[PDB]
Amino acid sequence: SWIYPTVILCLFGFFSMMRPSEPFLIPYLSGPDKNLTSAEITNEIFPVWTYSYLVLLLPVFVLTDYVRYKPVIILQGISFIITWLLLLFGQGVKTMQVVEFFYGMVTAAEVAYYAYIYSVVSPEHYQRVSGYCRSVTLAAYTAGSVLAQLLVSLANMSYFYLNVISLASVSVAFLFSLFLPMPKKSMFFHAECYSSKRLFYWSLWWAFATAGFNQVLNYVQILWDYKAPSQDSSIYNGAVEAIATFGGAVAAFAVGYVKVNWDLLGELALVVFSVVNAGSLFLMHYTANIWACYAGYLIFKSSYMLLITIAVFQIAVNLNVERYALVFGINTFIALVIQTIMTVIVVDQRGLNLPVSIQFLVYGSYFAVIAGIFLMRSMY
Amino acid sequence: QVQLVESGGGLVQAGDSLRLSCAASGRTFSNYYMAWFRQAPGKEREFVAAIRLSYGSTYYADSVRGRFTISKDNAKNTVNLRMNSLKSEDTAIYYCAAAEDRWALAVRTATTYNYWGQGTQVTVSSH
Ligand SMILES: O=c1[nH]c2ccccc2n1CCCN1CCC(n2c(=O)[nH]c3cc(Cl)ccc32)CC1
Ligand SMILES: *[C@@H]1O[C@H](CO)[C@@H](O)[C@H](O)[C@H]1NC(C)=O
Repeated sequence: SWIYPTVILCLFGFFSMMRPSEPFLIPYLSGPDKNLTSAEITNEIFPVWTYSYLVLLLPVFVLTDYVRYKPVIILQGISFIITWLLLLFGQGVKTMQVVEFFYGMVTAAEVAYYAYIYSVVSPEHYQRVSGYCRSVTLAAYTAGSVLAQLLVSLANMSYFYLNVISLASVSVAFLFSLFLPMPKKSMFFHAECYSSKRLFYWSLWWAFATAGFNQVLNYVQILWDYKAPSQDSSIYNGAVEAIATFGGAVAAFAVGYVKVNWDLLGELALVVFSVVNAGSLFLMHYTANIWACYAGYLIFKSSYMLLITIAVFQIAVNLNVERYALVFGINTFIALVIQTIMTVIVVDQRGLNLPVSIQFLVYGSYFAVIAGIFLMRSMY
Repeated sequence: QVQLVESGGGLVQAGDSLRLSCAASGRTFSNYYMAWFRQAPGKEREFVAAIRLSYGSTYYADSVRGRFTISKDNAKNTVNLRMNSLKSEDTAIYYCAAAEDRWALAVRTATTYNYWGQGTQVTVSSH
């Protein structure tokens, strides 16, 4: 029935997302392991992830549906293995750009993971099994983040061994990706709804918030490494990341439980949470104390999770199961276009080339402007 | 015109260390890049390192990353390049060049820099 294609997929989602080395990425790269500078990391290497992901989004989206999901999941496993092999052994900036490209391929393939269950599970086990597949990956994420800090601070393991552990995790994640059943059907090819205007409003807010959050998460660790360099101070990235994820999870559940007529309160809550995210980013920027920087991050992630859960609820409440894939694909594509434009303008060496110390001022202003744009038409 | 002056290059024993210095002059340098390029006989001009004097950002070429280290002596304007563990491949002539910090600057492109110094050889000999 719906068990085997759900246990296998959830084990894949768990082991793939349990990567203890992700929290300490910047401390690993800029340390004696790789000798990369902060300026290079922030202005030549990291921007490549946005570009490769943007380029590979749509082709992967079409390929998944034509090829019926599993082979794309297998490709994602292979990309995990290659990315972490390069991250372990690859050296220099020229290889880190390739690493970023392969990680962009990894992220783009996430479509063929979440959508696979729909093609092989009945429709009376769709509603719930979606929750299992989300929760398993989220729990894996938090567990990996907690394990990273536990090991680093109570065992004294260098950041290289965290990457070794992450590679060992993704290798086993790939193994469970060969065992799924091949779907006998698919959504569109083996089987314009935006005409609704309110869906367009919710999609715009979803896309803008996702772009801003994806940029901030991409360039947060560099801020922590500049305010408290790992070379001579205690760094608490794993625990902060775990607590931020747990706060986001509690926020997502709380929004799901509390019953409120979102047709009236959705815009107000979205504005309030955008203002909270702007203020928290400004606090995370200006303050020299590191602990205030962690607290600002935590507040940012929790508020963003509340905002995004409200936005997702409003969009998906009227759409069929079939339209979900296409609608969210277009919404993430617009998000990536926006993210690429802003990355090129701000961070890229072919643009302003701002350092991490001033980037977050721009990001805070961006979130404040997102909040303020929707509030107009107040007299007359 | 902005006058640049390298100083501190010469013979050095293979595997041992040396420090080059580019005593920039003739203008204010609070908004300037300052990068070192080299030209071994028979090869093209190569990028070696760069420093953004405003934010202090530093870039390095993968052939020297970890071995060389570039720092600014602000009180004197004399940018420095410290070469540690020079290897036989480091024989070259080293130039220091500068460019006004502006939008869309390609740090690693030798055609970006408006001002160049007369250069000074670093003959990394091996017995
Ligand atoms: O922070 C954590 N803790 C995690 C625990 C398990 C799984 C994932 C975790 N994350 C990721 C969230 C923060 N995360 C945000 C972006 C991440 N990232 C880029 O932007 N480009 C990357 C390229 C490679 Cl090769 C690896 C990571 C990359 C790094 C940190
Ligand atoms: C990084 O730089 C340090 C500087 O002492 C050096 O000892 C180390 O070997 C370098 N490592 C790599 C992988 O470049």
